[PDB]
Amino acid sequence: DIAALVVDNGSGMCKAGFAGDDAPRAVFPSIVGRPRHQGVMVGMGQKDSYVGDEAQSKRGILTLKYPIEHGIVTNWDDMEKIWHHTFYNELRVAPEEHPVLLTEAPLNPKANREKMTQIMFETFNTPAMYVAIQAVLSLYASGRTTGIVMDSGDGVTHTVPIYEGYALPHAILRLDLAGRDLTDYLMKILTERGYSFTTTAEREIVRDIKEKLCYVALDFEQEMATAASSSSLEKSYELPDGQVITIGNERFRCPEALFQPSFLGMESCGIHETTFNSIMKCDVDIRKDLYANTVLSGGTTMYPGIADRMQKEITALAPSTMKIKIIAPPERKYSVWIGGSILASLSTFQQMWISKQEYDESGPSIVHRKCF
Amino acid sequence: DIAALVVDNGSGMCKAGFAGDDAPRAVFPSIVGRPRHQGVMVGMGQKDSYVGDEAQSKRGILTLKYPIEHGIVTNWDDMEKIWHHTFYNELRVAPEEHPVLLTEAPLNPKANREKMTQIMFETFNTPAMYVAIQAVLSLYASGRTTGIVMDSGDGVTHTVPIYEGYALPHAILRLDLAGRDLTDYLMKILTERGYSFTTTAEREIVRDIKEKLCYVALDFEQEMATAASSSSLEKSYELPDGQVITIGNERFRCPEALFQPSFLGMESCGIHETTFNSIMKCDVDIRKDLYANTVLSGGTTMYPGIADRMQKEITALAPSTMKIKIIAPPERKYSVWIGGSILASLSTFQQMWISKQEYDESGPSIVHRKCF
Amino acid sequence: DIAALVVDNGSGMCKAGFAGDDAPRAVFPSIVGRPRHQGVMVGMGQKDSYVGDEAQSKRGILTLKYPIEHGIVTNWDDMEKIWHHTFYNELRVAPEEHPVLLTEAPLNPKANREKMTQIMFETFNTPAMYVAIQAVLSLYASGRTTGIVMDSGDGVTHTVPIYEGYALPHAILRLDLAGRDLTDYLMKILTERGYSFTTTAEREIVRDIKEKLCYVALDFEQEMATAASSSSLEKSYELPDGQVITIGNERFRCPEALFQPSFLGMESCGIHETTFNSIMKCDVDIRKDLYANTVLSGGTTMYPGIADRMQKEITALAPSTMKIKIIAPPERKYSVWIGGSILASLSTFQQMWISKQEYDESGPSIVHRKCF
Amino acid sequence: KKWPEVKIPARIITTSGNASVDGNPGYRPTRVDSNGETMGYEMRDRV
Amino acid sequence: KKWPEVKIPARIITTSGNASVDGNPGYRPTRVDSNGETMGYEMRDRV
Amino acid sequence: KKWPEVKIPARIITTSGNASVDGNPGYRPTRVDSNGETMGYEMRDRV
Ligand SMILES: Nc1ncnc2c1ncn2[C@@H]1O[C@H](COP(=O)(O)OP(=O)(O)NP(=O)(O)O)[C@@H](O)[C@H]1O
Ligand SMILES: Nc1ncnc2c1ncn2[C@@H]1O[C@H](COP(=O)(O)OP(=O)(O)NP(=O)(O)O)[C@@H](O)[C@H]1O
Ligand SMILES: Nc1ncnc2c1ncn2[C@@H]1O[C@H](COP(=O)(O)OP(=O)(O)NP(=O)(O)O)[C@@H](O)[C@H]1O
Ligand SMILES: [Mg+2]
Ligand SMILES: [Mg+2]
Ligand SMILES: [Mg+2]
Repeated sequence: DIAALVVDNGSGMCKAGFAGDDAPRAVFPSIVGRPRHQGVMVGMGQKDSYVGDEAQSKRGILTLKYPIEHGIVTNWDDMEKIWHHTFYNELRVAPEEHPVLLTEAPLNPKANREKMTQIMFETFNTPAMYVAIQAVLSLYASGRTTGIVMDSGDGVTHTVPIYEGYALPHAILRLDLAGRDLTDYLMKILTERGYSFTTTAEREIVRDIKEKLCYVALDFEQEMATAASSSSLEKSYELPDGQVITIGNERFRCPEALFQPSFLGMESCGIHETTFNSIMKCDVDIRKDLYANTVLSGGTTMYPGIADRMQKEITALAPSTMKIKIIAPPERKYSVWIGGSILASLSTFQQMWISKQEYDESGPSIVHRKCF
Repeated sequence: DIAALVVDNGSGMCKAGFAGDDAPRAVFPSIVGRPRHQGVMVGMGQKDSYVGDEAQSKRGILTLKYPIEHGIVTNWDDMEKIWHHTFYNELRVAPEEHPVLLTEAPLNPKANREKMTQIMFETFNTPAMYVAIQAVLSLYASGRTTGIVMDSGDGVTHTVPIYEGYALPHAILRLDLAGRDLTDYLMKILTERGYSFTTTAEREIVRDIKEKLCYVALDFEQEMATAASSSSLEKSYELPDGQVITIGNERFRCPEALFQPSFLGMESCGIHETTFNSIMKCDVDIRKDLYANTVLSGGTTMYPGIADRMQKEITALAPSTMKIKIIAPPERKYSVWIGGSILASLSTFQQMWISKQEYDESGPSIVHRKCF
Repeated sequence: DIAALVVDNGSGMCKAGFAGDDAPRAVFPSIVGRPRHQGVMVGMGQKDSYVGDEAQSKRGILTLKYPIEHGIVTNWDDMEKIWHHTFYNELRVAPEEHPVLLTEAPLNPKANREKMTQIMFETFNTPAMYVAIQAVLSLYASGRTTGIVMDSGDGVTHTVPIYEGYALPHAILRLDLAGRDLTDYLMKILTERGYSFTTTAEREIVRDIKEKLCYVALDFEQEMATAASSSSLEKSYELPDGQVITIGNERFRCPEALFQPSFLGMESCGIHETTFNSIMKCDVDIRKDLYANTVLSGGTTMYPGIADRMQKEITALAPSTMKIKIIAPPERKYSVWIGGSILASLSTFQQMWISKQEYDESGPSIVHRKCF
Repeated sequence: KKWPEVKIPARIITTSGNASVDGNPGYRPTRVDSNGETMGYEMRDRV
Repeated sequence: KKWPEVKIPARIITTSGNASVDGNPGYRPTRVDSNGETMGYEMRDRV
Repeated sequence: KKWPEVKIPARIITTSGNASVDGNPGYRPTRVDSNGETMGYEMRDRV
């Protein structure tokens, strides 16, 4: 085989490339869009469906739908379109001659992984395939073998503790709270100023606002009190049509739902307490090393000040002797893909692929005894 | 203080009266009109603006303006005229000795409520005031503490789930689709028969046509097929000048935009699907009681057969074992006002008013921590 | 004094009644719940706290809290609410004129007994009080003075070997593995089929699923192979909102954590090996009688087929000439309370009560030298 | 007592929602701009 | 070789977790039912 | 008579045993420390 492909196809963003590369060759949203208006002009080369960046470019006349929700594929018909775009339009490669390494969140339904295997082997005819946990790959990118990875993508937040190469599955925790929920929450709270973004294209607009302007407060009540003097924290954003909106305390109420899920009406603990609970569920002798190597990954962990806030909240929970250290590499977005490209290029990993011979022998259920 | 006033200032209608009454004493459209032609008769008692029913009577020579659009005041200079008419002309009361309970849709801009408070305290000098959610009051008029209220007025549609006294704000949904949009859509589709209503007075004429003849089909496609052999479903309506128009399949294509917003070019879900989503966004254990206590309120839900259609659609969405019950009181047009009158006369509510002493020391922003 | 009371305050369930009765008069979960939502209706009698069955009924709007974890009280403020409900609301009795026989698991922290004594004597003013070991009481219900009691409840599993009237404290073993851990494990393994029960009320839903459908396989690997042909072992369960789930091999993988604690990541041996170790830690001459009188008790031991599995494993460990008998009454769920009621009504037990005079002259530490 | 004034923000016209410029024929949808940035629209009474 | 098919189970809508019916405006949450029992929901592409 | 008070010790979270911080979602596991050293945890009622 020529080389292996790595497809970190998360809930919100598809990140594809080749093993051995230090950056994904193609990054585009996991979006399939179809026109919602009357096509009057004959010819024009119109399409019944648009995928990825093409859907974003013409999202005004399009209804955008995410095939993945909460790390779980809800519509496999659009997932096949997403993967076909990834292979033949973005990477411009034939899957028939490249092993493919996929990513999945832990505690996912087992049928979701099985259909991944089935589609990779029977529709794209990949010579080999593997499914790895997103947070495990982030540890490969960091170069560590010990530490807890707090991965926050677009649909799923999950923490996986690892100590010298041994993962503790009983301590793995999962929160269905991520960038998509924060985008919806920002859409909700922006109505306090009269902004009424409702459509899916306006959902992308609000996602852009969130990525550009939302930030994590070190002290939420202090930042609220400072924002009561509403001239300093306020920022302007220009809509695609030219109208300018102003955002204020919403900028830090925007990520605060990660640390106070009760803002979303949810009962679960914040991401800081999730990591602390995951560390406490591990062995006593290994918690000290988990505190010093708490690694952040995923697109949602890119908020400014999220590392300092995670540091602050954890040291107030953990015993005062421990040296709480939060590692937030600038490549936090692509940490999963970099780890996947490292793993797929390892010499010791080449016998861990699910071979097409093994798929013929065992079927889609092979993935449960071969993968994590 | 003598008694408390209740004013259901919706987008299209103003409904005012005294607390403890079982029906509003004054009901008139929330319309401010000004003449659009040359006055030539000297004297005659001419005046620069007309409000409410007087504007409707003189609407031929008048340009009719709705100060409220989508439950939000767009021109306060005319909303103040609406309130002045309501107090000094319709109710014939002095506001300086009556607490006033107003209504507002959820997810409104916060400044809209603040100016309500400021105007009520600084221009009408009311001893106390309060702002309540429209759908919350509709549950009061239903004699219930558990159920989801689907309120449809002239400007907004909103669903508020409540279970044994506690509302779920994260599950509250809002649609900017209501009777005004349906009136404009009926104006649009009536042009297929050559009827060309364009002016604001003709907008009122089309609103009357909609209120008298539009109705909800139980099966839209079957009703379209029945109306294809056009004999029976056609009805005659007489314009105020004596010319009579005939309306056919438009009668049920008229409310169908509520259940198929794509008729208006909108991407949002129908009123049936929004209610189902609002129920499903609540806790699992309370959904069963919300299904059996789905309450319809507001003037837009007054279409004949809307309750049967809502029961039919929700039954197809909800699990088969749930008993879907749609409660549509005959007086549900005034359900918000009745709930406001019940609430304003409750003994325990008398310490929840925003007092004049409280507004003096805290200003308009007091309304946010008092009302909701 | 009128009569003695017996209160079996376990980790998850409270069983209260009068001494001499053959069944607890009041049984309700040991739960304190508080509303986690807004609350918009005035009046309605909205209490800020709910206890027992009322909290379970209203759990859709409440955050459910267990004041007891692993048989140890973690929050005494809610434990006092549990006891107040037990006395005044469930039993409808005045504690000032009834002795109270409490229960506790062995190897508990000594301060846990002391605060029980302090609360019973200072806040409830009980004339007398006692704290008996749960497994010792279970032997009373069996009508035996010899045998080893395997007691598993919601938070604690413990074995107490008892020869003729004499306990062997050095042979008493304890596992912090019980019904709550099994409920959490079932919650985590149901995600393989896509079920995502996360809230505290959904924890009770999963507990109901566990109580109705989980069972102990006689041969785990053979039953897994049988469930591989997935048509026969699957069962349907209807959620409170009408959606029905399907559970298959999880039905017997659910209780298997009792016999293979490594399923939970625990290093400890199974309950079968715990009993065998407890028997082997006793004198050689008494092991023969402990094998023939292995009493099974507690609500966790109510899984179908658990007695047959316990017999199967212990026969494999014990010498072949021993006649292993697993004594599982139909009332294992109430064996502790029945034994407590028997003990509290014995004439010879009347001088073993901690008198209010003894508490006055000795303090809470009287419980260590008087009880056990 | 008199508090200074509640300033209602300029309306932002989305594809569909809270505000539209076509809703009221009697109101002129005047543009509101501070500095060079156009903050939105407000409905004056001229048309 | 070709194995028959991986059948994706119907999604169970809990209070907060893996699935929701409001997530995708482009997907209609059609009810899945076998016998008289509602197995859950799946996202058809019509709305 | 009244005796001063029974002070329940702070809970020590071992690998597996008497106490865990994840057991009750309704309780916040506040750190208990004296002389600057952590003695354990206690379950306050806020979360
Ligand atoms: N600068 C940013 N600030 C805040 N949020 C961001 C930023 N960049 C990306 N995000 C969020 O992160 C998402 C993408 O992160 P990514 O790591 O690609 O998620 P994923 O892997 O697609 N999802 P999952 O499978 O659930 O891990 C975006 O859609 C946003 O929600
Ligand atoms: N019989 C009817 N059939 C159909 N539609 C009707 C009928 N009567 C009234 N309507 C519609 O309902 C509107 C009045 O409803 P109402 O409950 O007074 O709305 P509102 O409270 O003014 N507005 P909102 O702010 O959305 O609550 C009318 O203007 C029509 O659009
Ligand atoms: N029929 C059943 N099948 C399976 N598990 C059950 C059944 N009935 C009860 N349980 C479990 O047992 C628990 C109750 O047992 P119980 O003996 O009342 O515990 P407790 O006395 O409250 N706690 P402990 O301090 O450990 O004795 C439930 O909450 C379930 O976890
Ligand atoms: Mg990811
Ligand atoms: Mg209304
Ligand atoms: Mg018990």
